[PDB]
Amino acid sequence: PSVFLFPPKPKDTLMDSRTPEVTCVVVDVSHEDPEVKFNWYVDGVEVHNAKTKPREEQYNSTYRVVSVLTVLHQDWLNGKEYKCKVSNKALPAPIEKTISKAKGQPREPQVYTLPPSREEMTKNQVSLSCAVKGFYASDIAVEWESNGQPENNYKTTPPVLDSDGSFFLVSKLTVDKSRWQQGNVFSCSVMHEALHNHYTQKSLSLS
Amino acid sequence: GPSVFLFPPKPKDTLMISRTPEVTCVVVDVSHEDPEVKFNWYVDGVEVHNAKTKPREEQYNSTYRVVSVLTVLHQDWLNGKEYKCKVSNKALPAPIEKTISKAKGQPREPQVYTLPPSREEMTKNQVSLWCLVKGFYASDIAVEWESNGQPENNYKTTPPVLDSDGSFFLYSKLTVDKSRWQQGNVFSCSVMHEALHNHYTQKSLSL
Ligand SMILES: *[C@@H]1O[C@H](CO[C@@H]2O[C@@H](C)[C@@H](O)[C@@H](O)[C@@H]2O)[C@@H](O[C@@H]2O[C@H](CO)[C@@H](O[C@@H]3O[C@H](CO[C@H]4O[C@H](CO)[C@@H](O)[C@H](O)[C@@H]4O[C@@H]4O[C@H](CO)[C@@H](O)[C@H](O)[C@H]4NC(C)=O)[C@@H](O)[C@H](O[C@H]4O[C@H](CO)[C@@H](O)[C@H](O)[C@@H]4O[C@@H]4O[C@H](CO)[C@@H](O)[C@H](O)[C@H]4NC(C)=O)[C@@H]3O)[C@H](O)[C@H]2NC(C)=O)[C@H](O)[C@H]1NC(C)=O
Ligand SMILES: *[C@@H]1O[C@H](CO)[C@@H](O[C@@H]2O[C@H](CO)[C@@H](O[C@@H]3O[C@H](CO[C@H]4O[C@H](CO)[C@@H](O)[C@H](O)[C@@H]4O[C@@H]4O[C@H](CO)[C@@H](O)[C@H](O)[C@H]4NC(C)=O)[C@@H](O)[C@H](O[C@H]4O[C@H](CO)[C@@H](O)[C@H](O)[C@@H]4O[C@@H]4O[C@H](CO)[C@@H](O)[C@H](O)[C@H]4NC(C)=O)[C@@H]3O)[C@H](O)[C@H]2NC(C)=O)[C@H](O)[C@H]1NC(C)=O
Repeated sequence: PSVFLFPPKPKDTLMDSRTPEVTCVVVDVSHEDPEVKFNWYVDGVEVHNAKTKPREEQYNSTYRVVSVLTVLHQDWLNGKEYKCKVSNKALPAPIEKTISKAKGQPREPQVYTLPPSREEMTKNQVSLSCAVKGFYASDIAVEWESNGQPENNYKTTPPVLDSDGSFFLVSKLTVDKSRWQQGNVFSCSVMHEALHNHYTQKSLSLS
Repeated sequence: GPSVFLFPPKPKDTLMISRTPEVTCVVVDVSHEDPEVKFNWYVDGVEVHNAKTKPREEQYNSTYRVVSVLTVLHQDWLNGKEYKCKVSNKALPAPIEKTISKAKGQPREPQVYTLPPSREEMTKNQVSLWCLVKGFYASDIAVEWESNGQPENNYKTTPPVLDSDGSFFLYSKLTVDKSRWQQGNVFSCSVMHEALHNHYTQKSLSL
C-alpha cells in the first residue's frame, strides 16, 4: 500500500465561507490487513483537529482509506507544511508526505475577455473567452456569470507555465448565438490570492 | 522484477509521410543476476518481426534498461491497429504485456479560430494572439505559429481539454511585441490533426 497527499482546492483557501482541507489518501489496502492509522502535523507540531472519512472497496479487492485535516485559510497561504504519517502492519515503516503551498512572491492575474471570432458567427453557439495570465502561483479559480447569476456552460484549461515563470489559462463559455447578438453582458470571475479581496471580474458584450 | 513502458508515436509522426512514426517498448530494472530480455511484438494480435532492439544499457543504479522500437505504418496507426509489446525474463513470473493504440472513437475535425488581443492588453509592450482550436477528436494534435513563412516560437499551448460534448479544445497563445501587431504583420496559426483534410489547416490573424 502507498500514500498520496493532496492540497486544498484553490477556491477553498481564498474565501472564509469555504472550508479548505488537506487530504491524505492511502490505497492498496488488502482485506487481510485493513486497519490503518493516521497522525497529522502542522509546521512540525502535532495537530488533532483532523478527522477520517468512511472507506470504500475498489474493484481490485483493495480498500481506499482517507483522512481530511481542516486548515486555516491563512495557515495555508502563509506557507506552513502539512505532514501526514501513516502506520500499518503490512507496511514495514511509517510512510510520510509533507505538502505546502508553492513558494514565491504571488503575482496578480491579468484578466482579458475575448469575443467570439466572426468565423464562429455561422454556428448556433458561440465561444466567449477569458484569458487569465501573469499569475503566480498556479492556484486559481475561474467561473462565469450573467446578470449576477451563474453561467455554467463553461470549461477552463489548466494553468500553463509561461516563459517568465508565471502561469496562464483560458476559460471558454459557450452561449447561444441569439443571446450574444441581443447584447447580454457576460462576466468572467477570477479568484486568486494576489488579487484585492482575492477576487476580480471582467465583462464582455457585443459592442 | 522489471517494469515495462510503451510509448506512442508523436502526433505529427503519423500525419506526414516524411516523418517516421514509431512505437517504443522500454524495459527498466533489469537485474544483473537475470539480465537476458526477449521482446515479442504483435499488431492486432498477429506477431510481427521487424522491430529493432538495442543491446541492454546499464544505468547508474546498476540496473539495465533495454529498448525495442517498432516502425508503424502511418495508416495502420490512424486505422486503429493495436500494438502489443511482450517482454520475457527468466526472473519474471510470467511475461509482461503492454498494448497501445490511437484513442478509440470517431475522429472529429478541429475548428480553428484566431482571436486578436483584447483592447485592454493593447496598453502593454507585449501582446497575446490567440488560436482557438475546438471540437476535435481524438486529442492527438499539433499547433504552431509562423509569420511570413518563418517560425514564431514565443508561444505556449494549453493541453487539450475535454469539452462537454465529448470533443477536445485548446488554446495556443503567441506573444509578440505590440509594435509588430500595429505595423500590421500577419501571423498564422497552423494545426495538424488526422481529421483535417491533408491533416493540415492554417488560419491567419492581423490588425
Ligand atoms: C534505475 O534508473 C532507470 C533509468 O533512469 C536513469 O538512470 C538513473 C540512474 C537516474 O539518473 C535517472 O534520472 C535516469 O533517467 C530508471 O528507469 C526509470 O523508471 C521509471 C519508473 O520505473 C520510469 O518512469 C516512467 O516514465 C514514463 C515516462 O517516461 C518518459 O518520460 C521521462 C521524462 O519524464 C523520460 O525520462 C523517459 O525516458 C520517457 O521518455 C520518453 O521516451 C520515449 C521512448 O524512448 C520517447 O518516445 C518520448 O519522447 C520520451 N518522452 C520524454 C518526455 O522525454 C511515465 O509515463 C511512467 O508513468 C506511468 O507509470 C507510472 C508507474 O511507474 C504511473 O505512476 C504513471 O501514472 C504512469 O502510469 C501509466 O499511466 C497510463 C495512463 O495514465 C497507463 O496507460 C499506464 O498503463 C500506466 N503505467 C503503469 C501504471 O505502469 C513512469 O513514470 C522511467 O521512464 C525510467 N527511465 C528511463 C530513462 O527509462 C529506474 O527506475 C531506476 N531503478 C531504480 C530501482 O532506481
Ligand atoms: C486498485 O484500484 C485503485 C483505484 O483505481 C487504485 O488506486 C489508485 O492508486 C494509484 C497509485 O497506485 C493512484 O495514482 C496516483 O494518483 C495521484 C493523483 O491522484 C489523484 O488523481 C487521480 C486521477 O488523476 C484520482 O484517481 C485520485 O483519487 C486523486 O484524486 C484527488 O483526490 C483528492 C482527494 O480529496 C482530491 O482533493 C483531488 O482534487 C483529486 N484530484 C483529482 C485530479 O482527481 C498521482 O499524483 C500519483 O502520481 C505520483 O506518484 C506516482 C507513483 O505511483 C508517480 O509515478 C508519478 O510520477 C507521481 O509522482 C509525483 O509527481 C509529483 C509531480 O510531478 C512530484 O512532485 C512528486 O515528487 C511525485 N511523487 C511520487 C511519490 O512519485 C499516482 O499516479 C490513484 O490516485 C489511486 N486511485 C484512487 C481512486 O485512490 C490502486 O492503485 C489499485 N491497486 C492495484 C494493486 O491494482
